[PDB]
Amino acid sequence: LHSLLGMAVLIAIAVLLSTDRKAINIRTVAGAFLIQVALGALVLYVPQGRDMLGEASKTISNVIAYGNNGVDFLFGGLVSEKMFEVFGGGGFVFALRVLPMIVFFSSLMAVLYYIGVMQLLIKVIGGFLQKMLGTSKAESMSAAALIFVGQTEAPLVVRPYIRRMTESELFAVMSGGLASVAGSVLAGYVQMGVPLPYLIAASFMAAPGGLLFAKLLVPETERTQNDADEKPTNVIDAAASGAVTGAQIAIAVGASLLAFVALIAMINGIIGGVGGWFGHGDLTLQAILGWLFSPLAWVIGVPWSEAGIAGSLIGQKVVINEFVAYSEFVKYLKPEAAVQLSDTTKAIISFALCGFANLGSIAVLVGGLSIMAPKRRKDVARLGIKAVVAGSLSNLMSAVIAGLFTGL
Amino acid sequence: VLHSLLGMAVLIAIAVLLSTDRKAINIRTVAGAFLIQVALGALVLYVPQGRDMLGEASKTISNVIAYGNNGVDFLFGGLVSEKMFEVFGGGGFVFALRVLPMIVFFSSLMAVLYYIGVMQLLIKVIGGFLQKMLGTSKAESMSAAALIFVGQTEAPLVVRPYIRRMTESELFAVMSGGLASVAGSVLAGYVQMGVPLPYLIAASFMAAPGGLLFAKLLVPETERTQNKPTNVIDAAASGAVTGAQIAIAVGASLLAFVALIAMINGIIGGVGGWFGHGDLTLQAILGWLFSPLAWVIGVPWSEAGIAGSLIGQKVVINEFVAYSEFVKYLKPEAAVQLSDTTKAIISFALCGFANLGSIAVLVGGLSIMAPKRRKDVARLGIKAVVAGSLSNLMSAVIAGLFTGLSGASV
Amino acid sequence: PRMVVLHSLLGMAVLIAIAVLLSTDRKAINIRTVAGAFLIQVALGALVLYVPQGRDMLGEASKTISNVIAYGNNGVDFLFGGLVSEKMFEVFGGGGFVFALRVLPMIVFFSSLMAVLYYIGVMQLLIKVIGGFLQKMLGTSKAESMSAAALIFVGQTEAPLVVRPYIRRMTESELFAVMSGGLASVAGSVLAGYVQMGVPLPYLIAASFMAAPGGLLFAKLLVPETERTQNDAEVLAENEDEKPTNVIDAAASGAVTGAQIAIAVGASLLAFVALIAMINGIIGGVGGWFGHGDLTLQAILGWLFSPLAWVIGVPWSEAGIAGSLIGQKVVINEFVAYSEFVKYLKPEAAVQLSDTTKAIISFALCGFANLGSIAVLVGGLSIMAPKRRKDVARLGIKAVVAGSLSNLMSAVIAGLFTGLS
Repeated sequence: LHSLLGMAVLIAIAVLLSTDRKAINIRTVAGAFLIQVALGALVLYVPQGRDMLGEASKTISNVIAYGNNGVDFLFGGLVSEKMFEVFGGGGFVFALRVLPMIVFFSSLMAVLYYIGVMQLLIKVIGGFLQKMLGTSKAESMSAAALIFVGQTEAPLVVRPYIRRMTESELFAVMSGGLASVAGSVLAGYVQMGVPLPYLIAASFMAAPGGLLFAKLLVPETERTQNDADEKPTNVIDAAASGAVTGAQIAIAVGASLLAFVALIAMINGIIGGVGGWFGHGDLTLQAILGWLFSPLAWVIGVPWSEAGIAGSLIGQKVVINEFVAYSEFVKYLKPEAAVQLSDTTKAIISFALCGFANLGSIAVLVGGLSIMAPKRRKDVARLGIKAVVAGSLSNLMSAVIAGLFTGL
Repeated sequence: VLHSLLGMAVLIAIAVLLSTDRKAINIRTVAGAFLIQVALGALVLYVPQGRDMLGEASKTISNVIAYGNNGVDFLFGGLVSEKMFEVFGGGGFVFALRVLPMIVFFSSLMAVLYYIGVMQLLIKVIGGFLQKMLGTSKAESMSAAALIFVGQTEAPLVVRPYIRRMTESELFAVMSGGLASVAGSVLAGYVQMGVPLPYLIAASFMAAPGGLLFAKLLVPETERTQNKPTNVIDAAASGAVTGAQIAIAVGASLLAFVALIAMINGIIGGVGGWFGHGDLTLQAILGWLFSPLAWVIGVPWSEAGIAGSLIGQKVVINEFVAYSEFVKYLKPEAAVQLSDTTKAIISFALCGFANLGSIAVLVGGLSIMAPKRRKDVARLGIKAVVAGSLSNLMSAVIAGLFTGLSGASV
Repeated sequence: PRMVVLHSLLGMAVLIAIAVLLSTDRKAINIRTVAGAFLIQVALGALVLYVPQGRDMLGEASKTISNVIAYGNNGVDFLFGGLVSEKMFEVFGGGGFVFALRVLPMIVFFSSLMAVLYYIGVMQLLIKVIGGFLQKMLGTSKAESMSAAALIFVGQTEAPLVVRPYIRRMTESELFAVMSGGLASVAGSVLAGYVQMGVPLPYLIAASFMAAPGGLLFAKLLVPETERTQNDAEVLAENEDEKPTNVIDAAASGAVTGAQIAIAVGASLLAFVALIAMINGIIGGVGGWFGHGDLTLQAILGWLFSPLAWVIGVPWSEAGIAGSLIGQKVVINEFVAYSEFVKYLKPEAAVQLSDTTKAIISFALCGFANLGSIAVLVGGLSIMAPKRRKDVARLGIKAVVAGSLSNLMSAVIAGLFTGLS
């Protein structure tokens, strides 16, 4: 049971990373953690919660299905099975397979707000969170939305509060957003791994976890209030509007992804460029990162042997989109691999890589969020990397909780 | 057939019913419009020389479009080639790659033409004819004359000086014809979708006097009226780009709408599943709803069941979703076979921008042009949609009349 | 080899002459500067295209850039999966090469990259150095120099931003020098695009490095300096903050920017090509009467610019073709030209082009000079200096001509040093 120990190590890291340890609201953070693990057992181990989890996952499976239908229309056969039949795994085309679902969830989002549904669920859940852990209404709203909808799409509803909110609340939105898995990305993994309820629970663990680590860094200052044109006439107006918005957002995202991935490749090339000089060549950044996160890899309860690979994967997770990490991941889960699953390590890696710690997500959030409040730009971007580490640790804590329920 | 005259009478009547002042109308005008519309109707769809001319037009335009697909073939490469069909079958047709680029191309082309001054001339002419026969103001005349060809963002270039000073009626006219017509872009799109071209052409020319018709029926004029690119290459570019962002917006819009409709039909499937309807679909509902109106226009009941659904999808969602479900029936492999006059009536009744979203579009864009009247715009609101819809409808009835009267085709 | 070099120098003399003919004031052309530029251009030509160390630097450059491009392609591979794989080649054949998917993304990438390298401060440095050299030898203004230097790497994508404080108040000759330098320049972004299209990389590199001083050359030949330059103590720069927050934000901003650029370019091409097919249709049809219905725009232009093509050293046999291509460059743009150029490169071609010609054309096509780029200048500069907008629009055509001539001279040089190797 290195799990609790691991948790301690994590929180220790937070403190080390924390700006102010004296301002920490324990009534907030401890409660958050508590809630996270509580929900964890709730959906997973004890109280037959896997049932409502199942109905949920089913429902959402149908959602993703619908989006997939629309896409099947717009892009025709390029998303069909024949692509696999010819190209194989490469037949899976992320651009077509995933990014449009941003448009879908954006539209759906707008629709619900026109209906008043998201209003309700956000009001309720955010109400609860704010009640127990005492964080401000806004950040609660955001973290609430993050469960259902995606990080990309989330900031659309915090806009009246953005110019208003403090450094702290802002950083909370940033972090929670990063750690969140919903909407686009959810469907994304479903297209590949498809472990629906795992990702579900990952979301429900992510949001308050984000809240947790966000308050372990920039806990509190002052307070905030609500501040009130072009508004949707009918449901269709909404649908189309949110669709377009989501579209150009998606384009942005794509460009970003291409960029960063390519850049990291460039960095490999750099590393090799120095190494072959230095006589010691053929060195991969992947291995470097492996060594780097290795202790951390072990701490969470991953056996050493497996911890090497795991650490590599996590390095990739931070500096590259989670999907690449996933690629080499299943490259390990495929047979003929010296590494084993251990029937724990697999699970604990899985949850860990669910979120977005990728720098690309910084760029996205910080960018758009800057567009909504250009005066806060410098502030936002200052906190990007911190936020990465935070959300990272959120997914990681979720993974530790998984490690807990691995045994029996 | 008398049934047609029934349709006409009914529609016109409905227009009258909604009028602000029924006694304020100018008979010379509205009857002028009606008479002109049906005149064109016969002219293109009845007389042999007419259908010949129309056919030649269709060929020419199709050659244009062909050039478009040539450029397309360049950009996306073999992804549009034949090999795709061999591989994916009917799924080898990729809506995005096949269609939207034509929005691009035509946007560019139209920019070019508007620059060179061709459209200037044509708009001048047709506008002239209209104000001559209908006694419409030069502003609204040129407007309706223009809305045939151009559209989307480039459409209100000619009306922009008048708008702020433009009357309540003429405004609603621009609104109306704005909705009734279609841009050349989305038109070509439709062609690529497999939609019959000639009928599209005819409808496009029918819109303007139809638009003016119902505009004047609903809101007559009680008050008196009045009265940048460098070189060609650049113009072509700007047109292409503008068209591109338009295309993107369209694609996203369609994806959204489709997926949503699927989701909703999921829900309704659930609800009606209580009574034992798993076949319950919003489609079927809408069809059941407009079925009477679907019949009035001259569609046989058996086929009116579907016609209602399609027209419905036009109204509540859009034209693209509609045509997308319509073209399934035109394919040879299609189970259900349809009457020719049905194909006609539908194809015409579906040509127009009249829908719910177009409201928002008008409001926003025109507000950007003349925000002072934005209140007036929203105030009018759906009345415009009604007008355009009815224009498309009357046109469709005419179509059914003559196509049913002689031969037509597929 | 006698007639080779003779004809080359002849061409040089021709271009320069035509320049002087169109000059505003024939008098007061500072020779030190113009001949300096000329000699620098031909110098670099001698460097990369002839002497071994030159080709060492150039070869190494090409390799490096190629690797960068490979990284970008790794990114592309990420997004579009199998659609970029070899399967598309084997299944779809030549049609398996998808322009949109295999080119524009590179524009995205290099946009990001150049943004980063600009952020870290590398570009500012290189610019400052090279422009230092240029202002030193040529005696031109600091502004002009910095501009022409910056445009070797970042083209119309990002504003030069080095001249932002200088633009408003700079003179006609400086303005026109920036304009010209712009049109002759090639963005780093659009470069890789050219590359993937099958265009030879080294020639591109060389073309750009040659381009900057060439732009300066014909700028000064057309519009000599009749007035005082600016002193850096005379200026308020402003322009605080704006786009980049940090290296991340940099890579992103560059990414998105490059994206919408790429889209714009895509639609641009779609339209242009289709329109060309259309016009060729018309010309064919009408031409059916006089007996040639195979007549095209390509053919006409080739039948037009042929003499010039000969002048720069292209043989008469290949003249019509070369002139065709360059024609398309002038009246439309570069992407179109290269698009039909590469068809002569593949070994399966129905036509064999001499190495010398291949080089010549390869260079003569490198630049943004066209009739379509004017507006870009106009607007882009108008934002920075609205009062000068009229002055800009006055100079557009002339600038087109300048950059054109720059590219031409560079091509000539190439043609000389190829026969010498």
